[PDB]
Order: sequence, then C-alpha cells, then structure tokens
Amino acid sequence: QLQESGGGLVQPGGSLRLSCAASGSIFSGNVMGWYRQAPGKLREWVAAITPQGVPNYADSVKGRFTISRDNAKNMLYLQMSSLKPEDTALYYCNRLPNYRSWGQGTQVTV
Amino acid sequence: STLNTLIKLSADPSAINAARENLGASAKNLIGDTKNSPAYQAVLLAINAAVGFWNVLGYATQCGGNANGQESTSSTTIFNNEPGYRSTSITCSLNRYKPGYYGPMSIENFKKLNEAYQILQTALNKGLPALKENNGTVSVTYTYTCSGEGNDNCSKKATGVSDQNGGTKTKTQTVTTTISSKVVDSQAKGNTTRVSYTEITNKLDGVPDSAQALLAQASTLINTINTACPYFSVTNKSGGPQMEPTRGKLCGFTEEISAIQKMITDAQELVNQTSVINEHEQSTPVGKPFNPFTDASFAQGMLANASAQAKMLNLAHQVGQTINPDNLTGTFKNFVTGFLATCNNKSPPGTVTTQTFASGCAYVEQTITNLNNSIAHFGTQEQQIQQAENIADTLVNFGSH
Amino acid sequence: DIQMTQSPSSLSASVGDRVTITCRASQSISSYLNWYQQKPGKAPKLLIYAASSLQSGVPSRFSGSGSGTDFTLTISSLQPEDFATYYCQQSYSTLWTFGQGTKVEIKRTVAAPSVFIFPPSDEQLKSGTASVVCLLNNFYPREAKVQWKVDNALQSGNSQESVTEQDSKDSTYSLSSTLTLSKADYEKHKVYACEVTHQGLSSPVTKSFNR
Amino acid sequence: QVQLVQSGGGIGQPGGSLRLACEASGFTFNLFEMAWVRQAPGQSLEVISYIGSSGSTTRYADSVKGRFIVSRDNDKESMFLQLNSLRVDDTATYFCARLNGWAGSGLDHWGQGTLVAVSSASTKGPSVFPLAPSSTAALGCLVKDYFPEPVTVSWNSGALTSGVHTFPAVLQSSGLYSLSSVVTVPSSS
Repeated sequence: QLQESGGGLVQPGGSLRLSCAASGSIFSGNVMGWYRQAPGKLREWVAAITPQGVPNYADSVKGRFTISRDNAKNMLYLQMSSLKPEDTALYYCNRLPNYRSWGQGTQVTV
Repeated sequence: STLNTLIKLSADPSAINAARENLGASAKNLIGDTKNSPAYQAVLLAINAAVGFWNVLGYATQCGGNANGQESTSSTTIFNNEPGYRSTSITCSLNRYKPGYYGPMSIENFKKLNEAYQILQTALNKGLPALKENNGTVSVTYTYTCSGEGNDNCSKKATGVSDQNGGTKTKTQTVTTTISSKVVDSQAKGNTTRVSYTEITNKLDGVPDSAQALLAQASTLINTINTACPYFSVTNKSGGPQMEPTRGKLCGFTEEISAIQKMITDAQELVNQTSVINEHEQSTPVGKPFNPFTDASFAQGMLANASAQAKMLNLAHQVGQTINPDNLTGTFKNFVTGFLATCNNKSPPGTVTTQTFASGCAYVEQTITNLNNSIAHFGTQEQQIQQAENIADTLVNFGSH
Repeated sequence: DIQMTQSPSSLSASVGDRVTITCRASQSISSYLNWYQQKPGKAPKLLIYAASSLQSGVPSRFSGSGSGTDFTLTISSLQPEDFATYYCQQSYSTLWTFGQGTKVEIKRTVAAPSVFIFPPSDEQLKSGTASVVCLLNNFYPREAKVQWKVDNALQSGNSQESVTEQDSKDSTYSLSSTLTLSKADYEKHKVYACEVTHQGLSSPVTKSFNR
Repeated sequence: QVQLVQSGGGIGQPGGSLRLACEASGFTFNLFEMAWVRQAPGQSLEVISYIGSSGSTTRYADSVKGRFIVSRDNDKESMFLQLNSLRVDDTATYFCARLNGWAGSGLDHWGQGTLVAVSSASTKGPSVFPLAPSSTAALGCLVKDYFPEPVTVSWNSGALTSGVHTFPAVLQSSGLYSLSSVVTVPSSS
C-alpha cells in the first residue's frame, strides 16, 4: 500500500509538487526518501528526510528540490523547480533501508 | 526493461569495477567510520540500551545477604560507581531474608552485574571503536566495601586473596586482574563511620572493548538482571516521570527486557557480518577482452560482500526500530520516553552522579537520532550495494553455464 | 582529654531494687559510651555498648540511656551476681578513657563494731620496732573514723588502714588499723588507746591498755 | 568463644623491664584491634596502648608513651607488651582486651590479667607475731615485713573458718607488705 501523485509533463524551468502516500507501517519513525527512474539507467537516490525532519539531497539535485513530511498524516512532499533533461524519470518514494516491493510511481519528464 | 540494462552493465568491466570500488567505499563507510555508520550506531544503541536500563532501576533494586546467597544478620555491602538513590554507590544491606527470586539480589549476582556495568561504563566513556577494530583494550577499576559484623562478602574465601588485611591476588587468564584487600580500622584516623570495614579494589587491564566483547558484557548485565529477577521498589519523583509498576520483580519488565535482548542478538549477528566483508575485499580490478562466462570468478565473493553489507544495514535498522519510541505504546513507551531516553545529571558517557538514578543517561535519544541521521545519509550507498548485488548475481549464473 | 565522671561512687542496694548509676562527659561524646561490670579480682566484662545496646549474653535487667553529655545505667532488680563495681567508658577521643567507678554493695542494718586492741608481742620488741593493732569487728555502715591516742596525744601519719570486703555471710566489714613506732619511740609513753566513731555507737567507744 | 590468655608479668625493679604476653584464640586475630589496659590497686581502669589490625598503627597514653612498646604477631595470634624503663606507679593488674570495631561494641572480651609490681625490695619471708587476747574474745596473727606478696592463712589447718578475718596486705613505707589475720574464738581456751 504505497503510491505517488503529482507527476506530469512540464517544460524546462518549471514547477510541480509530488506526493507519496505511505502507511504508518512504512512511515512512523522511519526515514523517507525520493528516487529516480530514467530510461536506460537505474534507480538513483534523490533526497531523504528524518522523522525528526532533517533534509539532505543528491548532487544531481543539490539546490533545487525540497523534501518534507507530515507526521500527523504520513505524507511525503517534494517540490521541484528548475527542471532539466535529466529529470525525465519515474519518481518513487521509499523508506530507508528499503522495503522489498515498491510502489507504482508517477511520470515526470522534462 | 531494467534487466536489459542489467546485462548491458554485467559485461562492462568499467561498470563492474565501478561497483566493486563502490563496495569498498560503502564497506569502509560501515565498518571504519563511526559518526556515519548505521551499523556502529546500532551496536552503540544496543549497549547503551542495556546500560540505561540498569541506571533506571538499580537504585530501587533490593539486594543483600552473605557469601553464597545466604541470609545475613548484619551485612552492609556497598558497591561504588553505581546509580544509587541520591548516591554514586549502591547499598546492599538487606538482612534476615535469603536472596532469591522476587526477593533481594544475592551479592553473588550483584558482583556479576556490577563488574559488567563497570566494564561497559568505562568502555562507553572511552568511546566504542569502529567495528573494524578488534584490538582495542580498556583498563577498568572499581571498588566495593563490606561493613557490619559477620559480613564475609569480603573474606579471603570470597575474594581469593592471600589475606583480607592487606593482601593481593593477580590473575592472568586470557588480560590481567589484580584484586587487593584493605581493612580500615574503626579507630583509624579518617574513618568517619567509626566502624571497621573492608574495601576491595578490582583493577582489570587488557579488557577488550570490541563490539562483540562489549555486546557480550551487555548480555551479562541484562541477563543477570532478568535471571536473578530481584524485588524492586520505585520512588517516583513528585512532578517528574511516574513509573509503573511501583513494586514487583525485575522480570516484570518483560517488554523491556525482551526488547533489549533482541537488540543485543541483532547487533551480535550484525557484528558477525563484518568478518564476511573483510574476507571479500572488493578492491582489485577485473588489458584484454572480458567475457562473463569464463573470467568472472569474483562474482561469488562480490555477491557475499554486497549481501553482508545489506544484512548489516537491515539489522541496523531493526535494532533501532525495536526501541524507537514513536512506534511504542502504553507502559513501554512510558518507560522509554520518560526514563530510558533521559539523563538527570547536571555529562560524558559513563558518568555516575548522585542524580543518575531513575534516568537512562546513555545518550539513548541522541543515538536514536544519530542512527536516523546515518541512514538518511546512506541513500546512495544503499542503492549501489543492491546494484552491485544484481551485477554479481547475474555473473554467477553466466559462470554456471 | 575527655574525663568521665560517675555518680555516685558507691551505693548500698538491695535484691529486687531499681539501681541507677549516672555518668557525665566533659565534652559532647554523641553516643559512644559503654558500661562494664567488674567483680573483685577479675577482668571487667562488657554490658552495654553505644549508650543503649545490650551486649549479648547480658541479662535484660541492664539498660542504657543518654546522648551527648549525660548518660544513665539502670538495673531493674538487683541479683546476688550483680554486686560488683560498674564503669562507664567513652569511645570518642583518640584513646578511650573510663569513669572512676561505682561500687554497689549490699545494704544491711546498722551494726556496731565490737572493738579489740592488741599490744606488741615480745619478739618484735627486741628487734627494734613495735606494732599496735586495732580491730573493728563486724560493723556495717562502712564509714568509720579511727583515731590513735598515746598519752592522749592525737597521733598522725604513722598508722595505716585496711578493710575487708563485705562478709559473705554477714554483709559486715572488718577494719584493722596498725600503729608502727620504733622501739625507742615506743618505750617512752605508757597509755595506748584506739578511739572508734560510728553510726552504730551512741558514744565513741575506746579500748586501751598500759605497758 | 573468644579467648585471651595472658602470661609473663612478675616483679620488676625501678628501671629495667618486664614483658606481657596475650595469646588469642577463637577469632580471626588479624581483623580486630587490640588494647592494653591496666588497673592500679585501688584505682580505676586506664587505657595504656592501642594497636591496629595490621599492627602497623600504634597509640599510647601520655602516662606511658615513651616507655612501653606494644606489638602483635598475627601468625601465632599473639599480642605482646614490652615494659622498659619501669617505675613504681606502674604497679597494677595488666589486661589485654579485644576492641570490636566490626560491631562498634567497645572492649568485647578481656584476658584474665597478669600481675605487675616494681619495688627495690628483695624476696624476704614474713615474720609472724602472736596477737594474744586479754581479759566472746578474739585473737590472731600478724605477718609483717614481707615482699613476695602471696601469703596463706594457715593457723587452723581446716578447723575453724567462720570466725577468721585475714586482712588485705598493705604496702608499708619500707617497701614491704604487712597483714593481720584475726579470729573470733570462745571466751576460754
């Protein structure tokens, strides 16, 4: 029971927020993160957020995205602006370290 | 699909050697760093969990008697550098009851408890080393005293010394132990009590403070507690955190003792995986053509190394979640947020002060936080271990054919 | 130093009585005071420690009290074994000290001393010295003034006193005063007297003799 | 059953020396503190010396500080008192006693005492003189000018006992002991 929302087509330089619906089974007290899926290349780590709320990101993403959570509503939030050809991907969320079966995602291409 | 890219990469020596060096970095990241090792934090979290459990409940734990669990008429045996009520000692001075279950703890068991607690607290104070380290030592020193008529918990038979008045005994059974016995006479200058008593000094040199050595001490601590299972009587501060139950047996904390026992079991197996990583060093590269079916003998070891790292990370996550208070309920959550993850000192690790009792003082929250911080900073490393696990495994199969 | 002062120094008591010996410290000694019993010619044995702790084996007749400076031993019903002298002793300074003692002796009705006088014996005479003996036989209240008079001259500084312990059957004392003179100083006076004073005597009684 | 048996003692001279032995049994001697106490003839109890468990710690009363030496021998469980430089006012019974610092209970147990007396005198036998009576009546004997100290009432051989009184010896200015023994006999013999 995990799925995403808010993925779509936008031009380079645009904006959109993406959201991950995780159960407390995955969420409560666990670190959350965001991941890429580009054609022809593997799942790449993007960002992460601590239960206590500490953010950190990858270099391919440094300075542009902002990850957030909701400890009342088990929700993950990612705001994306300043888009590039390299953001063409399926974006997924998961706990760290990962649960074995993944969600379905949402498509963001630029 | 993603399996097209997996074979396309499985036959690229540049893509394989990149993963192999990714494995050395994440291997050394796990077992050579401390701040940044989920594994380190999870062993630390197990240890400090045990340590903190006794700091919370020792002051209220009943103990007394003479040598072999025997009832005593008038024995006072005081162990130093222990979290007592208002004190830096614990005072076992219960008389005319034989020690046992749901009663006072024997002095025989408190010695095992105490020695493990002293070794831990010193080790914590020095700082647990990276899991790569197995040659660390710690010197440990602790004293107890015996007073009151007929107290033989300090006799030449209890301590093994040549003579209770002034004697010494040295052991080297591999690590050196010197025990020394000193009588303070009732009318000795300085003797404030005006009562004769006996002070035992234990000096341990060469005591190992490796993850498995210290995780084993933590097991001696929590298991002595749970097996002796002495009677306890809490004294709640007024307006501070309230404990339940207020009286009972130490086993009565089945939820807490179990949590700690599995955290120790998980970190022991977590530590057991370091030997795997060491034996499958991933640093040699792998000028000619390269075909998977013939020259890919590293695949087994590359898979053993990556899989060890993954289990070490999953176990690390499991240790934390066994105690992470957001996921806990009722009394067990009460115990953890109100007491275990608190320090009532006015405070380096392993510091016993007169106010340590009824609080964990084991940096339990900071270690839980330090564990989360570490894992969120393993995002790249974690994907690369599975990516290396996928490559090495597709090469094991090409190698079978 | 700390000096312990007991009160009284002596006491006449009866079997079945409640006896009280007090003891006082010059300084505060908190509660570090013990009581001992000592019977004639033997070592003292301990009775009470810590001002109020009854040493084991000691009967419960005995009991202690006090703190700091003023302490008190109580016997609730005197028994024949208890007639002895009692000491308090403080355990607070670098070296322990005792009190002067309290002798408890068995009380009894007033009995007059029957007085006897004994002249020197011929052998002692031609040796150079002379000894006149005055016996006080089986009197009770113990206080006695015995004075020697030769030719009605009150003698001093040459007689010596010696008294027995209470009689095991009578509870009575017996005293021997002995006057020693040289034979030279002896053969110049004629009357030798011994004058006894006591509660048991209406008038001081005198037994004398001439050479 | 704590037990302290004492030996030595005896007759010293002014200056010179005696020795006191105290042999302990029935307790762990090297855990308890010990003390020497002395009692002059008519007087009270005076603590002379204290020695610790180890025997390395030593305290003395001013009356005796530089003049005696306390020591213990923890292997044969024995305590010793070396009385050098002797003086007449050290004439007393001497007691070794166990101080019980474990209980806080004072002088737990005492030896039987051993006799000390110092005098320039030399052993002289008594001179017994008749105390005849004149015209129930009383007579007796006078043993005068002796130094040994122990003397025996002998004048009946076991016949008459209910009328005899032997008086505590007295130390005369001469350094010799005098004593009288009186009897209540009939009125005619």
